[PDB]
Amino acid sequence: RAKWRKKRMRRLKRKRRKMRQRSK
Amino acid sequence: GGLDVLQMKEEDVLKFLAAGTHLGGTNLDFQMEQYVYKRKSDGVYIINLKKTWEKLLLAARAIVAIENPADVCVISSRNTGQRAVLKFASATGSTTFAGRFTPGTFTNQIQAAFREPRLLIVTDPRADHQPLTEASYVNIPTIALCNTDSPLRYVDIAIPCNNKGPHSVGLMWWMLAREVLRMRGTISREHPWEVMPDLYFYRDPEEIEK
Amino acid sequence: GRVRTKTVKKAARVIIEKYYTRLGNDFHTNKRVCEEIAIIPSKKLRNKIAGYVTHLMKRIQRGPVRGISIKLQEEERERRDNYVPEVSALDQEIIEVDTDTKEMLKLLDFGSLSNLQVTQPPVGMNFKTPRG
Amino acid sequence: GKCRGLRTARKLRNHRREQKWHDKQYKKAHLGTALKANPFGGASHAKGIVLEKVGVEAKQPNSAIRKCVRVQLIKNGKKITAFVPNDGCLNFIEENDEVLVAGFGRKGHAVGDIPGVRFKVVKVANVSLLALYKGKKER
Amino acid sequence: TKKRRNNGRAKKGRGHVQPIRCTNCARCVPKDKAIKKFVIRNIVEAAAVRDISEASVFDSYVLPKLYVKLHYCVSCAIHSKVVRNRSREARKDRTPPP
Amino acid sequence: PLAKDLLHPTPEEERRRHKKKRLVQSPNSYFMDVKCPGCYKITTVFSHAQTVVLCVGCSTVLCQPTGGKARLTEGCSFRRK
Amino acid sequence: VRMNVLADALKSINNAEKRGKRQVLLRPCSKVIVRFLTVMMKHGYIGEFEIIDDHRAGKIVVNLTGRLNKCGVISPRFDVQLKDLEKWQNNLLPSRQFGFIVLTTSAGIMDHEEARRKHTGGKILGFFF
Amino acid sequence: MQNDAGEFVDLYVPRKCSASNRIIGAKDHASIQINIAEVDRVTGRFNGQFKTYAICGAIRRMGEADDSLLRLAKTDSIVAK
Amino acid sequence: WVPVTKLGRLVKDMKIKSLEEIYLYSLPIKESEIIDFFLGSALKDEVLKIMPVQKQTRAGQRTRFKAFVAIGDYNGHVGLGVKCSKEVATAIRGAIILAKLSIIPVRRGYWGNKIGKPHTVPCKVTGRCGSVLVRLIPAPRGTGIVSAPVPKKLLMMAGIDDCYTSARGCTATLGNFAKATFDAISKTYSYLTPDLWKETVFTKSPYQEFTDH
RNA sequence: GCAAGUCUGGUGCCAGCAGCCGCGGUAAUUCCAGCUCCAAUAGCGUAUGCUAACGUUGCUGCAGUUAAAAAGCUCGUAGUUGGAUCUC
RNA sequence: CCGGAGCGAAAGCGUUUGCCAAGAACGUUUUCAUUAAUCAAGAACGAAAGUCGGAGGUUCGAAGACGAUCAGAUACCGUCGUAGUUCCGACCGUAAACGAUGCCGACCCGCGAUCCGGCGGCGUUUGACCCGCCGGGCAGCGUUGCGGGAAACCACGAGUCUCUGGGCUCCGGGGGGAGUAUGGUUGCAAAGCUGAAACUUAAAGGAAUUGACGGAAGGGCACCACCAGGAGUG
Ligand SMILES: [Zn+2]
Repeated sequence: RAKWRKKRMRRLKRKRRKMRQRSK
Repeated sequence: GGLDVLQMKEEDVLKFLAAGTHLGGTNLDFQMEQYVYKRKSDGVYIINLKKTWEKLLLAARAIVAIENPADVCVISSRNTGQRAVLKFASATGSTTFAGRFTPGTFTNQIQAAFREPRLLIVTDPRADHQPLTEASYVNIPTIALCNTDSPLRYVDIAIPCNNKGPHSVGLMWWMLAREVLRMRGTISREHPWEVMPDLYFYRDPEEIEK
Repeated sequence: GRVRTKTVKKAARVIIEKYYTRLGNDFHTNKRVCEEIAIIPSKKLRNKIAGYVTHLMKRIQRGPVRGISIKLQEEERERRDNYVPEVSALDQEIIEVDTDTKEMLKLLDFGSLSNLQVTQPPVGMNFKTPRG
Repeated sequence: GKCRGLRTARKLRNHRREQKWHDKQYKKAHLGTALKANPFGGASHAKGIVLEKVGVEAKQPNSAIRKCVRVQLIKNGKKITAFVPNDGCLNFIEENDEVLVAGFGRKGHAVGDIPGVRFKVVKVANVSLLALYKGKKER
Repeated sequence: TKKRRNNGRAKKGRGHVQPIRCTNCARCVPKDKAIKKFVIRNIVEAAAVRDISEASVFDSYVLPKLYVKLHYCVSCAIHSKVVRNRSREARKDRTPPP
Repeated sequence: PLAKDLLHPTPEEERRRHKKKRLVQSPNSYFMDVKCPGCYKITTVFSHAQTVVLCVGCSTVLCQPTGGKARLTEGCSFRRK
Repeated sequence: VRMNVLADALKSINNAEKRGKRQVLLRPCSKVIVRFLTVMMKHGYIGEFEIIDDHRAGKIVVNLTGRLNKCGVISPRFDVQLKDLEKWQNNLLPSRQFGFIVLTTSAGIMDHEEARRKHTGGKILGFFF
Repeated sequence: MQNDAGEFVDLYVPRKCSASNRIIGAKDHASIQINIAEVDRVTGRFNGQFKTYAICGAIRRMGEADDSLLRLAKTDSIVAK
Repeated sequence: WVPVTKLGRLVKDMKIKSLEEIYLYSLPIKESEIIDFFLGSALKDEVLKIMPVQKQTRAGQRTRFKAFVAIGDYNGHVGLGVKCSKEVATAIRGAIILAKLSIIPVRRGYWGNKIGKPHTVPCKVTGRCGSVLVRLIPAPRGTGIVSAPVPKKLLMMAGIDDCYTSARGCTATLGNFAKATFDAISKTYSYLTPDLWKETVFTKSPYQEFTDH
């Protein structure tokens, strides 16, 4: 299912934003 | 035939009006429009008898242009003209396929029945589509008693007539057999032909006993 | 399981087209013809062939079989195919010709004929079948 | 469709200019990337010091220990893996010596059943490895 | 590959049609894609119509019928044997089965 | 239909086809001089009248507005040609 | 919406010729189209065409003789000199034996052999063979 | 096709369809060459003369073979106009 | 040789003079003995490729070899034939039969000046088979055949000494490559050129000229 | 592929060969050697850049239904291209 | 009722009646008189889910509880039910938003239907129906073996393409990495738009065909199937 590769990708990008936000 | 000797006579017009050769059904082919005079009120397309007579003379010129009569072939897979092509072949000397046309008689050379004619005359283009399409792999001109709703996919001499009625199709085979013999010298064109036009008419088993 | 195989079907037909007057409607007389004419290393096979010939002979005398034909019965139908009425069905006393077909004759030279009855066209155009 | 207009020389030129970038062989040769990441830096050969002698296993469906060497370049200090081409020439390789490595067939691409080795050693100790394999230049 | 020219529905000249519900599974099926089946059967079976006929207090009473409009999805119209999988050339026959 | 003559078409085919797809365009409408019993003068009116047409003096109505040609009332003449 | 009248003219001739027609109707007419047909008619590729003189763009009915293989236009009308005319001959004509390239020199519409004899180039309209 | 000296170099000159001027190829098996016999003016018997027409397979396949022979016969006055 | 068709009977009794008489009327050559009767002296074949195709059955893979044979007299005539038979030798001989039945005349033209015998194609012709299309461009007298080894054998056996080929598509498919080249060669005598605009004078067909025989 | 050996012996998924597909798991035409043979040739291989091959950058000259692909749809300037009609 | 029928640029749109201002097509010897087509930058609209602020919350129902099944179900099945689904405003601008097929224009087959308008013709019926025709609209069938294509299939062309050039916009360059990183930018957020590289890989994929298989369908067959029983085993 290619849609859940997009579901896990949006879930990984959302975690990378929180890691990058705490380094401000 | 543009001459005055080959013009159709009164005896020919009466036979056409009696046999019903001027009725082409409710449908019309776009390539058969030039041979239709006018559509009547009940959807029937009236076939122009003058165009029928001209194509009949034109087809006879192609038959007599074949020296050997055996090189001319007549095929009728429909029962409406099975005996019409038998009497036609006996009157002119041609070959005939009166029964069921076996696919391969024109292309399969090692086959038993491998009659390869020079001119094919088809009763109904739609009912005898197999001899027509098979006459395309070999250079064989094809004449056909074409109705107003008949496909002309491989018909080079389309005779506009009613190939649906038994008396209608039987007359066209008698008219063609008469005109072919007239152009050869068998009939003097003065006295009427001894062969009656009803000899080519098909008889259904309910009236064969009568 | 009374169905014959191609060995019996073909042999029983080629023996009739070559020998028709020989075989009659009796299986026992037909059985003896196959002994002298054909060469078969089996006796049960000869009875199947001669037995099927007897079945074909009843059909031949009844009419033309769809496989082959004979020359004694074909002449009966050929003369029957040469049948012609004393008066032809075309040359009738009066021919009914519609108005539109009459104008076509008026365009040609044969516009004034004696045995032409101008039939009135049928009013209304209901020549098409209802759809659905 | 393509614009054929007589005054479309600019439209046609700019379009082909930006579409050539979508070509892999063109974009790798006309950008900073694929040149700085290349250990040779656009060179055909390179010298290096033999650091280790590692035997990499070939890929399926093959089974053979490909004899290579972990070599550190002298020109830029990068560490690569040069493949010992011939048979038994790994024994001819000395430890901590100069070797002239070159490309391995396909440009920047692993050749054969070797997983990721894309370099091969040409000379060893300022002499050709081919001579060491054919009983010449005894060193 | 495109299996049907009409994509298995009757949407020509439109972009969206009203979806309806199935019967034996209750699935949202488009109106043009639904497998229509107008079932018209008697209220009483033919095997039991004679018992109701003799028990009728009247002389001649025609038993009414059950006019039911059924909708089937593709996955259920085949399981319920309403429609079958036809040959490649047989699928083009839009004529209802006799 | 391969050798169909295009420069000399039959007058029936020209009259049947569209008013623009002919060899030379020609209007399909016409003018008529409606002669009602009220006004004795000849008053030309377009076929697709599209409006309530009245003769000189305003005696009676001539044409009711329709989609195509005008629906003439009882007692109207023709093109008179 | 047209952008060219000579393109739709030669496209109608090319299609009707391949469909076996004997005459083709060209909806728009122009002096460039008429002089284009004259170059083909002078070399024996079309018959005697009749210009329907209407008070509009005008129509032309061309008599097709079947001798034509294909007639097309070269859009846009590139400026062809005499030194590069040999290049267009190898890209548009079937062979050096037949086929002509219709150029628009300063002396009027003509083929490529007439332009070489007159020693003058111009804008290219199309070709026919 | 000559060789600038009057020598024809083609090994055979193919036929052209009398209906569409198309060259009848060597494997155009759907093509025909029909002969339309000539008759005498006073009697109407076959006098050994005939008008030969060739039709390519493409025109014959589409159904334009009967209309072509009909028009080609009017050109030679074989059939009435 | 016992002829089974009326065309083979005429050429057996020396009624048809040259093989070009059959091409003039487009008669189907159904007997391979007709081909070796006229051009049997100088006719060199060549097996282009034996491509074994397999039919997956329950027993595994049923191998059946195809044979692409090119036949040409090296002047004006070339033929291509395919045959899929169980045995390799049977497929080759069967393809030689079909390569003769499919032989066709190829027209040869001139590049620029017409001096001597024709050497190249008359014009640019294109043949198509599947996806691969080839184009034969006329070339000078001393350029030779500029093509791949596959279409070169067809152009040499067709008598074409010089040709410029522009082959596109999946030319790796030798089957469609040869049939596309053979289809372009067949279009040389179907291309209407100004040197063929002369009104053709019809003659008697061999079926009509020898109808009594 | 691509012109030239099911040649000889051992090495046996090991060592290796191989640009690609692929060759070795005890009769390897591939490898480890001889003979012989082959485009060769005073030159010949290898690595990398680049050109043709490549109509796989398509102006000539490619593609965008299903193989990579027409913006969800329409408006809209610049840009691009624009109906017929003036001494032949 | 409701259809392979209409309308709209699309998304989309069907209970009655009323109100409101649009739109194609057709009609036209009206009017205007080339005022065009396609369109970077820019903009309206854009199913559903989601988001913020109110109302209302029937049913359904993310989540969630519980009941069943399984070796294990955090599911399908069942009960129940939050958000949501409904309405109001501001956002979000994403769909297999598909005809997986840009717009405009010419040319290029046939037939029978269908939709709107116009036109002219026997009749029936106080517009309805009948037979045609011209113009666009959704489509269909037949031939594509007049072409196109790898083929499936294509006349809402996917035809007029090596015989290559009607105009214009967007967009693709082996499969992965990856619609990821980074930068800019929009947004309340979720995220949208723009968009890489290193590296890895000899295939990935399209169409079609023959086998095998299906827990797919249909048909047919045998007391190693049953029916009817009869023996015997357990
Ligand atoms: Zn459902």
